[PDB]
Order: sequence, then structure tokens, then C-alpha cells
Amino acid sequence: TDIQMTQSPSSLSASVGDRVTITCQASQDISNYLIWYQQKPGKAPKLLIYDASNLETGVPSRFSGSGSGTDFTFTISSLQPEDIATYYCQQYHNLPPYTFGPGTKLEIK
Amino acid sequence: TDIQMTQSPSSLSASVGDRVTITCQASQDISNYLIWYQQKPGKAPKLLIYDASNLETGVPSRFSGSGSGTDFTFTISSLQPEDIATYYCQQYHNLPPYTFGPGTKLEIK
Repeated sequence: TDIQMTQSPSSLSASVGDRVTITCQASQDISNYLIWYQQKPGKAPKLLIYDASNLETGVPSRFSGSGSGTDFTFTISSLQPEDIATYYCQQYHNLPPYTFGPGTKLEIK
Repeated sequence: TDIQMTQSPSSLSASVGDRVTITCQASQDISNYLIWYQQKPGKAPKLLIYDASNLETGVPSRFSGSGSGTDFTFTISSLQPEDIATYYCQQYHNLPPYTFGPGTKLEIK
């Protein structure tokens, strides 16, 4: 019942306006029970997208996610300066451990 | 259905060997559906204790947690140097958002 999450790429440099794509893969089927968080240094993870594709109220429409089963995608269209952060997927199918992907550190340039 | 988590203290300095206590409070009843994570800089959150009190396999017995309802406690008995980290509670009752406490940054001294 231990589920591993992998996440790609580990880091990314990009420019304002770019579209960037992050993926994660679960080691077993998790249906769509996957959240994407944004975390800025010294702050707790902030919820962006829950149940793989549901854009949380208050979060800009440039963020989206998709997937069901083992392969998930998170996209930030038209990147803004305030998007600099580390991004994490977390799975919560069935019972804990609700495992996290190792993160993607996004910077400008 | 939005549940706020508060967490005390925001930061703590302590010495090796000390016992330190961190609390968190949910804005509504969450039974014992609360996890405690340890996060070191540049790494994803690591699971220590799930369902408020269950010490996860591989985690040292010095870590413990308790609580059911709205008030939770996390304790590190006999603090070790490798315990320097930021600690977060996360609630996962019912449906997302599975809200995080704002964190407690633990240092030596």
C-alpha cells in the first residue's frame, strides 16, 4: 500500500509568458486523487488544483491539471513573476502515507 | 467546508536533548484526520505521524502526536541535531482543501 510519486523536471528556468509543464507519476493507480501545491520559501504549501483537474476557487485560470490513473500533468500557461516557487504533487488515494512528488523548483531565466 | 488550521509556535529555538511541543488547532471538528510532516530546505515534506497519533514505520520513537476534534499536539522528545526543520500539520477530513497549518521553524539555540 506504499505509493511512490516521481516528478519531472526537478528544476526549470523559464521566462515570463512561457507555458511550463510539470508531470508526476504514481507507482500504482490512484484514480484522480492528486493535488498540486505551490510553495514559496518560508511559507506552507498552497493548494492550486485538487482531484487532478479541479481549479481551486481564487486560483488564476492559467493553472490547470489533468490525469487519472498513474500519469498526471500540471501546466502554468503564460507564466507570471509571482509564479516563482517550488511545485509539489501529493496523492491521497485510500489511506496514508499520502506521498509527495519530490518537487519542481521553478525560476525565471 | 473550508477548514482553517492554526499552528503554534511559529518558530522555536531549542537545545539538543530538549523536549519540544508544537500544537495546531482546526477551525472545525476533524476527528483524528491530521498528519504531521517534517520539511528540510529544498526537500518535499516527509510524513512523521498520520491520523493524529500513528507513528509511521521508520520514524524514531521520540516523535509522537495526539488529539481528536480540534486541538492537536506534536512532540519531539530528546531533540537531535538532524531534527532541525520546519514542521507542518495537515488536515484531510472529508473532501479537499486539505488545509495546512502555517508551520513551525525549529532551530538549535
